[PDB]
Amino acid sequence: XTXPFXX
Amino acid sequence: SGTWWDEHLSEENVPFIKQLVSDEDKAQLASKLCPLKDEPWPIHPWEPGSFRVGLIALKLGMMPLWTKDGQKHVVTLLQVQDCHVLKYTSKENCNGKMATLSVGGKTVSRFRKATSILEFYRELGLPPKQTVKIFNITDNAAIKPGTPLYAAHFRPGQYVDVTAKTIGKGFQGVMKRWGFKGQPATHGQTKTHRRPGAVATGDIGRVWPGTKMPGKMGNIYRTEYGLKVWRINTKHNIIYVNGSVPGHKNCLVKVKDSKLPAYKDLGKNLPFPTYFPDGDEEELPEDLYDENVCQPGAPSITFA
Amino acid sequence: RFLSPEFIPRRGRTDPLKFQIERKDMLERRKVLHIPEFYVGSILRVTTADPYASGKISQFLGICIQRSGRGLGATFILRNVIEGQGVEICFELYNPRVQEIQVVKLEKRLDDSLLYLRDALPEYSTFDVNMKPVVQEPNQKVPVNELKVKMKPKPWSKRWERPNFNIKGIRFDLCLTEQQMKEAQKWNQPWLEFDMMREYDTSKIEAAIWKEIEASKRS
Amino acid sequence: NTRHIAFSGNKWEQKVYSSHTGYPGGFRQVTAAQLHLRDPVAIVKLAIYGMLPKNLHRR
Amino acid sequence: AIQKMTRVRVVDNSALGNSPYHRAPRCIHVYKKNGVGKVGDQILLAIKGQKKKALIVGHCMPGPRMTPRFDSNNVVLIEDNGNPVGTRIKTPIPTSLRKREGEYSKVLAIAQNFV
Amino acid sequence: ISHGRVFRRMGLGPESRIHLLRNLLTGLVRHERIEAPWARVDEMRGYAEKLIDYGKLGDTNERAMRMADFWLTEKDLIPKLFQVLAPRYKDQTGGYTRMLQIPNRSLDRAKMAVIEYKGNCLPPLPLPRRDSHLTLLNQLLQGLRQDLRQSQ
Amino acid sequence: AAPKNRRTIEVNRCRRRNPQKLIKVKNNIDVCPECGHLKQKHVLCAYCYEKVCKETAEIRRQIGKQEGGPFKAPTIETVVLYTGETPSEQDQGKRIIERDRKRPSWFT
RNA sequence: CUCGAUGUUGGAUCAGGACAUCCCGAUGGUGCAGCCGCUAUUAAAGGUUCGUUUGUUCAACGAUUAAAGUCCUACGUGAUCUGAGUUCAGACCGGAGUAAUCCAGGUCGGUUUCUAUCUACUUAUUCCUCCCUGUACGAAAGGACAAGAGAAAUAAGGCCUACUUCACAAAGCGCCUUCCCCCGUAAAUGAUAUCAUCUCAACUUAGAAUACCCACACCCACCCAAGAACAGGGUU
Ligand SMILES: CCN(CC)CCS(=O)(=O)[C@@H]1CCN2C(=O)c3coc(n3)CC(=O)C[C@H](O)/C=C(C)/C=C/CNC(=O)/C=C/[C@@H](C)[C@@H](C(C)C)OC(=O)[C@@H]12
Ligand SMILES: [Mg+2]
Ligand SMILES: [Mg+2]
Ligand SMILES: [Mg+2]
Ligand SMILES: [Mg+2]
Ligand SMILES: [Mg+2]
Ligand SMILES: [Mg+2]
Ligand SMILES: [Mg+2]
Ligand SMILES: [Mg+2]
Ligand SMILES: [Mg+2]
Ligand SMILES: [Mg+2]
Ligand SMILES: [Mg+2]
Ligand SMILES: [Mg+2]
Ligand SMILES: [Mg+2]
Ligand SMILES: [Mg+2]
Ligand SMILES: [Mg+2]
Ligand SMILES: [Mg+2]
Ligand SMILES: [Mg+2]
Ligand SMILES: [Mg+2]
Ligand SMILES: [Mg+2]
Ligand SMILES: [Mg+2]
Ligand SMILES: [Mg+2]
Ligand SMILES: [Mg+2]
Ligand SMILES: [Zn+2]
Repeated sequence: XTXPFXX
Repeated sequence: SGTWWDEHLSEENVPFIKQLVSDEDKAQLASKLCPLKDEPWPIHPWEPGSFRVGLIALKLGMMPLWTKDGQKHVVTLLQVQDCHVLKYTSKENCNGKMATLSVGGKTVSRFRKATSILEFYRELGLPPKQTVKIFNITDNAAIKPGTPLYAAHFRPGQYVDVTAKTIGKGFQGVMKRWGFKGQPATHGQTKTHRRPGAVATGDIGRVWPGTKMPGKMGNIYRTEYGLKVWRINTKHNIIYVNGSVPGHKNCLVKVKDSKLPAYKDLGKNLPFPTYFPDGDEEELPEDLYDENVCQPGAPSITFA
Repeated sequence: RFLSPEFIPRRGRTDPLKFQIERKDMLERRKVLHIPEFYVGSILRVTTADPYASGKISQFLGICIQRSGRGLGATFILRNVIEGQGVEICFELYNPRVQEIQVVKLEKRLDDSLLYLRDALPEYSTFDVNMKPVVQEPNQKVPVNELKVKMKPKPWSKRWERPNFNIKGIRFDLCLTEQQMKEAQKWNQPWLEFDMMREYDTSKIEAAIWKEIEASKRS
Repeated sequence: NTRHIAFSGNKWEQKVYSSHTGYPGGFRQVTAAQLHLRDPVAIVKLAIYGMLPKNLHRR
Repeated sequence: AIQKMTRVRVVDNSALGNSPYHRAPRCIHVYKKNGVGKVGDQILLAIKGQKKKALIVGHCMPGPRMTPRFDSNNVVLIEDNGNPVGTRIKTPIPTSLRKREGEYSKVLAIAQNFV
Repeated sequence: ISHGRVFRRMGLGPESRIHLLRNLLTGLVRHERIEAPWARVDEMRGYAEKLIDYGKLGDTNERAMRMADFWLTEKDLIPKLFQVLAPRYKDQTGGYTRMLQIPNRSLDRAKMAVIEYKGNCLPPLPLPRRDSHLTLLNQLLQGLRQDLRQSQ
Repeated sequence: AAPKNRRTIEVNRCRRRNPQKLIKVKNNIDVCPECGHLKQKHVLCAYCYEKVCKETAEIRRQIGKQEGGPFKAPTIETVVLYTGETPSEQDQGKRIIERDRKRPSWFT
């Protein structure tokens, strides 16, 4: 859920 | 079990052994100083295309040198302590392009060696030596074993090549080894400052042999070519060589006439064998220079 | 007696034969060139044979900041401010293109190295070329001028206030604050001078050097 | 007398023996003429090494 | 030594040179394969919103041993083909500039002091 | 990488290492014997030799007094030093301390060594005594030695 | 990082049994003539060192209880004395300490 | 094929390769007098700048250079790095829509994990200065190419006597050394085809080696300019 992995 | 000599003898006997072996090896050197009284091999004059056996020396350090024009040249001092020949080989016996000789270097303890080489040095007549390096040579320059190689084997105005082992840095990084730019410091570089970064591509799926990456650097036989002689001093058996040379101080180095196309044919004015001080009508000076070197004790230069 | 700071070798290890050879060479040169005794903080005038100049000779007077190097490559630094601009030279005292040395004045400063004269006021290094030699008696002690020096504001190059330099000519009581000196004494490392394995005893080798100098001189 | 061997045609010029040392740029081809001049045995050696089967008994 | 983006002080007496301006002279190019600039090397210098060629008299790095070092850098203006702008330079300059007098004859002529 | 470095890294800094070996020397000077890890005593041996060399100067030398004050923390052993140990080695110039390797520590299995000022009071150590002159090889050696002496 | 295949017992066995991982058998032991126990060449006999240390520690206890507290280190040499011995003219001026035992075969 | 996860743009480091050559090399033609240029053949050994705003690749601009080449490598490379764009959760503006909310519209901000199990791997060029030379060439103007000498930059390999960062030593900003060519064409004689014709007719011409390493159970322990350990050198 945060761009990412896993921002 | 395996042991050493110092243990199975007494303190009153150790100095006896020391002085005895020192006297013995020094007497061997004094006996082999003069080869002409022995049986020398046939001597031949210089010819075009021929070669000369080099020698090996001991680096002391560096020094400055000034020319007549006042410009500077840094210079290494190479010393030759004993540097005796060890053996001779024939072209068809060694199966090589060219005949070969062997030259020894630094005299060391006869105790820290192997039985085979000890027997070899005994039957040869000389003490042991640190390094025994090989010199390619034509047959006309055949030199007998047990012959000392003095510093007069070379002269000023001469070009030369020198081989030796480099400084040992151990396992070093890709940067100091190969000279990569590295990665910046700030701007968010996370644990990547001196890394090599990429290694190869993605489709290649492997790393090419001969790729640059961290490893042991130094401690290898590297050679420098085209150096030049500025001064020879005979009583100390030291020679000057321009610029610099590989290796640490007090290292053994190999020296040979320069092989370059421009510096190959000049071998007529020089002794085709080594320099034999005995038997000559005259004895050379202590030191001798190139004509374009300001000699100490001479007046300061003054142009016009 | 007095020995030069370049006959003595460096702490590093090597064969004393190298030192002996370079020593006898520089002494064969000393037989010609006089190198009048001097120290740091002495004012020296030097004449050198330069290939390009009016008469191909170059004169230069300056205060000695330091004597560096060993052997034939030994040098001394000179400094002088002329026309409001500060020049410095590094002279090799065994080069043959130098014609002769002269000591206009012989002094010793509290600081063994005087590189802080860069940041010091120009008037301290302002020495005229036309000043004649201050004749000194042939056998007397060395005059030590116990003085202190004013300096440019803080924007320096070397950060002289630290204690590793162990220098005293500067006047930081005026040049900075009690707080800044207390902050600078942070780096105080007494174990440097209290340690006893790092220093280099010289008596042996300097005695040998005296011996060899006397021998080569009388020979 | 592997030195005194003869091909059929212009093989000395057209045929190429190629090998990669392993390093980048180490791909090198040599005509049979060059390969004969440098080693008169290698031609027949390679021919036999090819005719032979590819098992461990080949060596 | 002298390279890109170095505050230099013009030494000769020139209106363009010693005219006060809210930005100091700054070297933005050196006419060598590398970015460093040693004595006797042409460079390019920005003054008062324009740019002109110049020749650096002395740098504050230690070069050769007895070659002089200057506590501050120095440079003199010059036209494209060696016509100096300033009339004279009362400050000292290195003697190593008259080695190339074949090109800087007028720059050496307009000088007074030498070191 | 290091080439020619004579010192070795011991604690959490130069101050820390000189303090450590200072405590070692202060404990060694009074008992004139001490066991400790090999490297520490190895480097401290030179410190002790230099320390007694500067104690030879006597109690008058302000330099040596300040040095001993720094190096010794108990402040009761420097007079002992000047008045006992310098007179003890007034004749000798070197070989002030004997250093001998011993078995490892019990639990840590670290190599240890005992260091001891020569000419102590407490009992001696079981030093390694060289083989007797009466042995076969020593007797043959003495035989040809006396033979050479007779010849010359 | 993470493995991808369970390493086989035979390869693990080759790894952990190669001579590099094995222990060195050392031919560097001999008997001490005094005690009769075995010792490394360059190392001292542990038995002899232990007995010497015990004696040193007991005489240290004695000199400590004699001095009676810290900061009492004298500025003179000191000498031990065992039962059945008299101080010598040489060590009269030197401090003396008494001990309840007899002179062994090795200590002077 | 891969959605029980194949991690993007540009940039940094490292670069491997193709040649459809930007430079340097050798040739043919020219509407090539010469310096300048255009085109075509061969040549991939070597190299192919620094900055201003922009996330930028590109582009514009400034100064240069012999040159500032095109492309492939998972739009090479994020278990090596950055996250400035794009951009989840917040918010402002313009517009759409009643509203929720939306806009390849903008704008500020917004956590980039891994201890390596296996494969693989880990020691010579170029510019410039001088004679050629104001020469040939060229009405003049302009203006060389060859050969030679010198001084430099780059890349590689080494060194501490200067100097510097420094101090028993390590390093550069400092010092020393660096040697071979490349094939496309232009020429002789001469037959098929009796002249001629450079020859896929026989033939004649312009056409890599060298150097480096090299022996061996003394070897507990100690020292080392040798080294993570093992190893290597010394202990006279
Ligand atoms: C402008 C887009 N940006 C900023 C918003 C996103 C950067 S991105 O491209 O890496 C992101 C993840 C993969 N996406 C693809 O479009 C894509 C193309 O091919 C593939 N994916 C296949 C793979 O990449 C295989 C791999 O196994 C897939 C991974 C590791 C995906 C992990 C989960 N990521 C998401 O669910 C992302 C959802 C949003 C953010 C979308 C939209 C914004 C376009 O971004 C992507 O999926 C994006
Ligand atoms: Mg960096
Ligand atoms: Mg992080
Ligand atoms: Mg970091
Ligand atoms: Mg500075
Ligand atoms: Mg403007
Ligand atoms: Mg620790
Ligand atoms: Mg899966
Ligand atoms: Mg996965
Ligand atoms: Mg092509
Ligand atoms: Mg071309
Ligand atoms: Mg990609
Ligand atoms: Mg990309
Ligand atoms: Mg990857
Ligand atoms: Mg990326
Ligand atoms: Mg970002
Ligand atoms: Mg953004
Ligand atoms: Mg949009
Ligand atoms: Mg990461
Ligand atoms: Mg890793
Ligand atoms: Mg550099
Ligand atoms: Mg015909
Ligand atoms: Mg014809
Ligand atoms: Zn025992």
